Amino acid sequence: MKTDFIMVPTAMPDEKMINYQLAIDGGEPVIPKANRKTIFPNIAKEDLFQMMISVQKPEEMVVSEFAEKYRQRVGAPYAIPTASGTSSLHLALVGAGVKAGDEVIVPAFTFIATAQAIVAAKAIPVFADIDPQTYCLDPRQLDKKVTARTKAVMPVHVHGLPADIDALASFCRQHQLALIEDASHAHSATLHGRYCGTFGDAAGQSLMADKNFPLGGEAGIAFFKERESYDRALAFLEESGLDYRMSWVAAAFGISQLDRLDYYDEIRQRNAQRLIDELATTRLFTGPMIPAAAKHSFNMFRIKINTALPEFKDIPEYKLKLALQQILNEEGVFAREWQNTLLPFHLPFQNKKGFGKGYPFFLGDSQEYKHEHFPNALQMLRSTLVLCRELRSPVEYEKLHSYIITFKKVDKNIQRVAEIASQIDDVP
Amino acid sequence: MKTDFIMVPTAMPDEKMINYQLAIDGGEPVIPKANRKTIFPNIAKEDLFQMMISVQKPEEMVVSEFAEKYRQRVGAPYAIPTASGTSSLHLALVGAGVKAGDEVIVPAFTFIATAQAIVAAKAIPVFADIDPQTYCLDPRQLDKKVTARTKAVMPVHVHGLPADIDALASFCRQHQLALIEDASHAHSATLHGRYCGTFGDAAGQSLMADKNFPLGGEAGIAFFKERESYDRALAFLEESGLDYRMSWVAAAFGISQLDRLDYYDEIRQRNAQRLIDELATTRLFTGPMIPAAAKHSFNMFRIKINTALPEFKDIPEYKLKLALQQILNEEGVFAREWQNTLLPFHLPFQNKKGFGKGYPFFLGDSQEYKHEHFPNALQMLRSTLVLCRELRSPVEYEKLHSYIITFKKVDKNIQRVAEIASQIDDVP
Amino acid sequence: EQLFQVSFVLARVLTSGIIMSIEKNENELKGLENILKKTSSKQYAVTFNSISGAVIGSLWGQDIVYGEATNQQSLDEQQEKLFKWLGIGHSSLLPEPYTLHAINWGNISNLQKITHEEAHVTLLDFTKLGFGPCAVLLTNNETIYKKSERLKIFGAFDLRTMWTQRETEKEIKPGLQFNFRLSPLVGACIKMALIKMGL
Amino acid sequence: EQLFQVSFVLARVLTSGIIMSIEKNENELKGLENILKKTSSKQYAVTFNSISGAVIGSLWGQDIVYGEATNQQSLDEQQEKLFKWLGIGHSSLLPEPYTLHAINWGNISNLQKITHEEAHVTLLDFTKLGFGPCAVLLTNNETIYKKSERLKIFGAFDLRTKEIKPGLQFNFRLSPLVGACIKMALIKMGLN
Ligand SMILES: Cc1ncc(COP(=O)(O)O)c(CN[C@@H](CCC(=O)O)C(=O)O)c1O
Ligand SMILES: Cc1ncc(COP(=O)(O)O)c(CN[C@@H](CCC(=O)O)C(=O)O)c1O
Repeated sequence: MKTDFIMVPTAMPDEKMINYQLAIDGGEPVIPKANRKTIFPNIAKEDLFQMMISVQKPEEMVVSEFAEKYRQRVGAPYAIPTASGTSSLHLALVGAGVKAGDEVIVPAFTFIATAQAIVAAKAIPVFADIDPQTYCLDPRQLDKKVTARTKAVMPVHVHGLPADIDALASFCRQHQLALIEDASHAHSATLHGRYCGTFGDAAGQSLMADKNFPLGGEAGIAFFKERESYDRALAFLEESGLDYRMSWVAAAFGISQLDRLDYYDEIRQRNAQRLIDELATTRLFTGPMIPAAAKHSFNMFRIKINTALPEFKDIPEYKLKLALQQILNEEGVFAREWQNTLLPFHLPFQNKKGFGKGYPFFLGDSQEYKHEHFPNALQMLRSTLVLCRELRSPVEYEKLHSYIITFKKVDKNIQRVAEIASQIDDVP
Repeated sequence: MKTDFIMVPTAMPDEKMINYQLAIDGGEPVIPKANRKTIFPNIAKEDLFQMMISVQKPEEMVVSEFAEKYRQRVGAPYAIPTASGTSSLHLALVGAGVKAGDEVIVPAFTFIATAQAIVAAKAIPVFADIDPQTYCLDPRQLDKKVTARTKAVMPVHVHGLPADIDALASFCRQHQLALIEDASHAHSATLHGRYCGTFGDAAGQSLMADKNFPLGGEAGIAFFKERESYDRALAFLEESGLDYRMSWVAAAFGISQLDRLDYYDEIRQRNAQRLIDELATTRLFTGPMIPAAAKHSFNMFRIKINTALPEFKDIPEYKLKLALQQILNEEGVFAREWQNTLLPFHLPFQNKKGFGKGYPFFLGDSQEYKHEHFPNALQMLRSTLVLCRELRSPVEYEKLHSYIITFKKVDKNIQRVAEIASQIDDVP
Repeated sequence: EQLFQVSFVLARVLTSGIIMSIEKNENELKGLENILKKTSSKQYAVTFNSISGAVIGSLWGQDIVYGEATNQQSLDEQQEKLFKWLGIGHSSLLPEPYTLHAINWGNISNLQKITHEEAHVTLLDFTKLGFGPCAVLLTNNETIYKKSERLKIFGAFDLRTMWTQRETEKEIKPGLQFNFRLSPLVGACIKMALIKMGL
Repeated sequence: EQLFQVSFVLARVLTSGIIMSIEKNENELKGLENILKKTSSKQYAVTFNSISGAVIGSLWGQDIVYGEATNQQSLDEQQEKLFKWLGIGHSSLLPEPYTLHAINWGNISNLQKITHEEAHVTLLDFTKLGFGPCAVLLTNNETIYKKSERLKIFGAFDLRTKEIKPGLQFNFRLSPLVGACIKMALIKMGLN
């Protein structure tokens, strides 16, 4: 049979490997090549059996069963299950009262789908810079972006860290704006013990198979605070003629996965917290900042490089990033970038075609976006590393400690990092 | 959904718990109540899918597929799949040429099935003492046990440790005796790099769901060195009218499990080896001895209590055993006896009913055994404890380390062990 | 239809993780017994992983052991061999030891009529259902029940003793024993087959 | 053995672990497309997780965008509503933008006769097979193909690494598990 089962267990890494030669310079890697696969999602016998249960029921029952079960967990008053996160964000925006020609303030750093949902709602994305520590929509930059045309603010709980709901909701009440969460990374993430997705007037959430809480392929869910918004969303589906329905196959995988989510979440939480604590003792690395009130879901784990170390004098930050990416990858830790370009500079928001002929961008005053407008976002991109599947997967202790050894090993070789970074060619 | 899925992960135990109060005296246990379940077998998605493959095939083809596949791994030239390990040993004995009235030399310490297979073959078990370190059939005896009626010697690879094949085979050649292995715990156990079950003229092996390599319920397999012995076993089945056939359902589970055996085996080997090393540092406990040529399967992990420590002066060994059993159980380590009585003193070999009217026992001598004859086996029973499920399951590091801390905790409280042991009431 | 139902049961039991005959909370075999007791109106049931086991249980349960005789008029070639292996002779003047019914997919539905009979020992063979060798002994005779369980290694009384720490049957002495314990997975498949076919 | 066949495929794909549309080594969607390309005589196929996706692809692929018009004389209420949402008017002077076939268990076996037309764009709606919303666009027009893929976030263009410009985009990516069921149905019902 074709299976993804990993036949080689991760051996406990020797702590002496902190003292080893770097793998980029012909040394032994911390993680052997045979131990570099991580399986995700965690597909268990329960998931297979669940399919045999759900296949016997009407497809609509399976979908509504899932929607109801997950809604009760999240604690949202109302929920609509959808075919995708993107569509759930569309319905969230419309339900909350976003209309054609309205402006929606959204972070410049997020996945394209966040902004494409705004355009689908026939609204104009107004891109804003992010906080340099949380990486979420900066609330301090909302007064600059608000116009008479603004109707909503759309924070993204990016990486799995809650955005600053307290400050954003305060701003929204003052300016009579709707608040729409994108909780696509923030499954099980909490602020003041309440789940992301219940704070805004509405919220969308990807339930794709690459998320901490995965459904069986493509899926999403929209949450609504008030019945009014839920009704308006359903009304829109009736009037628009869009079919945004979830598959029972996807839903069924969700039903079984949801029974084990708390277990997997606990492993994720302990693992990521240990890594943070360990990275804190290094000179070179710092794990993601987490406010006291927040619980991070750790869909992605973003590490700050200390580019201001004296060894790195006169070395561009982006070279340090590239060098560390190469070095870490050779050790077996796949530190890649999640999002290389800010959304204003993706083709759809350069050409601004939309539905065709510039609709709905031409409903409001245009904006020439420049790199100077997003310093914090750009600073992040050139001074940070991201682990995705490493810590999304609830890995075993041996693997977690392998990560720890890797970062500590590299931290012992800061001088050598500087030399490698120096010799990287200029990239215009 | 009815599932055995454990919802609470094992947390890393605090090293300070070595200093904690014993759980039997109201202290916090090393292993919380919620972390005491152990999954076995390791049932995965592959196993469920394998059933859906095998259900479409003729049942006899599935059984044959399994037998063939497992035979090639083991490297036995011929194999017969059976309903049970007990039946496999019966066919192994008959195939190797054991006849009605013959005597078979067998350890007094093994599971009832071993001797009960002998009686099935219409032979008389001749019980012998064990080596005090390997716990296997003692080769130093035998001379005093051999008789004109003696036809075979039946070593058990008990716990998963290989018996002294070199010594026993040498004895078998001198006296023209057959060698029949009971390899029912010795899945993947090797001596000189060769799997248990290839050494004897024949061999039986349990494939029950509680063995390191589990089939889907009750199952077994007999191995034969020569075609003569294989044919004789097949002939006996035809002549006897016994239906000892394997279920395809049990076989199917075997087919899938066999693809993952090496992985689970590796974890077992490392876990067991670490615990041996850790127990070596302790004053009170010692892990199982392993000859240099042998590789233990670690189906069971028998631990030697040092009952000769000064604190235990004038305390019967069985009280030390019972006390440590209670003490460990309260910490969350389910140390227990596997056998309490040697086979000679089980009811079947006291009444000697057999097939009825004392057949086949009345063919041989009186065969009256006393405890004086088995000093090593009785000493073992008085001064050891066994882990079964704990280390049969390929447990995660957190669980392994919980075991280590438990033993180190108890080891730091030897004086309390003595006090508790002394308070236990007298028994036979 | 059939392949799905078999797959479902196996998936269900595998998911539960309870696949050992000797496990606590194993309830598949108990369920199989109950249905067959209900259908037959017999007080006692004993499951086996082989027809041979049910035969031996029926014989030894009536003290038809080595050196004894019974009526072998109705035996096929296989059982005739088994009786010989056990050392049991033939006499036309003696009663038959049991009534045996081979159950298959042809007659599964008519199990009510088959098993509701005057026979004091009924042996049902389920091997031809194609889930693996399986047989069930049904009787009102408590002594046949007890001895049939006793001849199984880790039978009912060994299980009771290994959980309560007290001999559940001292008077019922074991001699030779076998592993005729049935796989829960096999029993579950047979239980489902019964439920889906009327009985 | 419908319940078994569906269960087996789901079990097969779950066992492989390849349940993401965007994963490398995802073969179910290609297999589905290849079958439908053979059954029809069409060079290009695009898979969607909604009939809405196939409709928009056909329209935008022929530059029928906001402000434009086409022939809506054969649309049901739902698609009329979608066209209106896209900002597309009506004219009987123009040809129809596509030909739509709803595939169900009743007519799945006769897909070869259904997909052999003189249609510029063939939309196959598989939603009523009961595996989830699913539609496939079939065409010989490469521009329709390319624009239909570009319209999808993480479409063909995004996966395999300033040509065909994306505007508004949607997640119309189909779940492999759903695709695998439809593929199996097509094979089982005699479409090679
Ligand atoms: C922040 C954000 N918003 C919206 C969406 C849209 O959800 P869909 O279900 O795809 O429609 C995504 C998905 N983008 C990536 C995120 C993956 C990850 O970070 O693990 C994706 O789905 O591949 C997202 O990351
Ligand atoms: C020494 C020995 N020989 C043969 C057998 C085969 O008997 P079957 O049950 O017919 O396969 C067993 C299994 N006896 C125990 C072993 C328990 C264990 O070590 O995990 C049992 O299967 O419960 C055994 O322990």
